[PDB]
Amino acid sequence: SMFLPPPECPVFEPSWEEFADPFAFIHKIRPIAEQTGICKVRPPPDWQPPFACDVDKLHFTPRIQRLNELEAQTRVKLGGGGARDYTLRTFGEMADAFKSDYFNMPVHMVPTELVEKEFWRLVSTIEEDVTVEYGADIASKEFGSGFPVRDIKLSPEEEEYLDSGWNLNNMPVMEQSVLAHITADICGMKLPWLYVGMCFSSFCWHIEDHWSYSINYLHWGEPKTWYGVPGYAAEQLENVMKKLAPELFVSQPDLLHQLVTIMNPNTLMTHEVPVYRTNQCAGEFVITFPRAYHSGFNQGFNFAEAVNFCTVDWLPLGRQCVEHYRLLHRYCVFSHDEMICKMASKADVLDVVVASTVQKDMAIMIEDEKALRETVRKLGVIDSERMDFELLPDDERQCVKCKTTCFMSAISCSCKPGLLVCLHHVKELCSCPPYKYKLRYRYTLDDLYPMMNALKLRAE
Ligand SMILES: O=C1Nc2ccc(F)cc2[C@H]1O
Ligand SMILES: [Cl-]
Ligand SMILES: [Mn+2]
Ligand SMILES: [Mn+2]
Ligand SMILES: [Zn+2]
Repeated sequence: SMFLPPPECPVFEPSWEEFADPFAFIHKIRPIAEQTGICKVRPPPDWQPPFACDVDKLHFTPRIQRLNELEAQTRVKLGGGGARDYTLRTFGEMADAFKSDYFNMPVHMVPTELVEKEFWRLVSTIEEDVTVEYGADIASKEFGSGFPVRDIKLSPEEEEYLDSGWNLNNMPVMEQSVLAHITADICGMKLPWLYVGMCFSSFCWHIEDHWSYSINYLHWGEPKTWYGVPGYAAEQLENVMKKLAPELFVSQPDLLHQLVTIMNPNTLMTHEVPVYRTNQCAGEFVITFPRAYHSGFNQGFNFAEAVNFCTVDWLPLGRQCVEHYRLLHRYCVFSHDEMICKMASKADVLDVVVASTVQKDMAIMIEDEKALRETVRKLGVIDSERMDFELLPDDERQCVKCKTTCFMSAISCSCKPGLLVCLHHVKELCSCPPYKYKLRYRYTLDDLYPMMNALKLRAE
């Protein structure tokens, strides 16, 4: 045997009743699905959103992909990056001819088992040099969501699906999520991405920014094959990866140079990393859990739509993730503390389970901040001044040393205008004596305790 398929991940078939509320359902399956990292969700037979579009008027700029195991690729950036151009129809014609010519078979007579074995053969063989193309970008005027959105008059059926929880345009900005409260520009993370696939086009092993959840819907076409690893095994996987492809682990100059790669799940299984698989067919959802590594490839021409989200469950993990970024010197997409304080400042209109969970995260934030400020005072930093960090562009408030986005506090020095360090890296700013430094802070401890009290009242 040259490829042993991993065991299958969990598959859920909710009733209409269960399927009514997405967040309730995800909370239900969570103890099972978080053991496997990914899971598949089949909607009720009824639930059939209308996909409709003109294949001649949708155009997009294709990305090109070489298919070599352990070779470095860079995560897709929101920028089009292209002079070349396909309509959905001309891409479909390219994609079907490619698959048909590769196997000398009609496109739907190629078994999924065989495409999977062939994918892993061709990525491991050096002389084979297959390149494929694919589409990836957030919605725009030239290529929009596959779900119904408001604007054009809509049919009664379209109106049914316009407000669904499972309409992925809605899911980021619903109530039991926490990304919706963020006022910062985080386009890449709260807007759905649109993916046009062809045979063998693939996505490298990765986890979502800030260890968020994600959910992917296959609108139409041939299936999408997935591999997933549970969150508790993320560091095992990373150690296996570091050993075999250490170049992917050199320091990131920014978030547009994140390096990722294809790697055979059998390799992971040999090093005792648990891995699960699934084929996602048209009309099905795949959900990924916090810090669950995933990868996959398309069986043929298809169209998927995916979005990030964060439940109240995720809040403690969000804080651990930012700490982990600090240890690695990795850039943040947003400030976690800034998001917590924003929610606290809206305590009266918050859902009450949300208020209760924000309260507990804020209590940890405040006790850590108390300890850090005492430490830098003992270093001889005496002068201080309030500062509205949320007004600075992100690139003007990153720690010089660990790149974290400052919000609660930072240290500055008149000696190096415009530069900041977080309170973990006070000794990294410059060589002036500590009495020349200034502590810049968003809130006094006395501002903070009443903010947390408002949450306590709302939670009762
Ligand atoms: O379903 C997919 N996920 C994903 C992720 C990143 C990519 F560049 C491309 C894809 C799609 O094929
Ligand atoms: Cl190859
Ligand atoms: Mn993903
Ligand atoms: Mn350090
Ligand atoms: Zn720092």
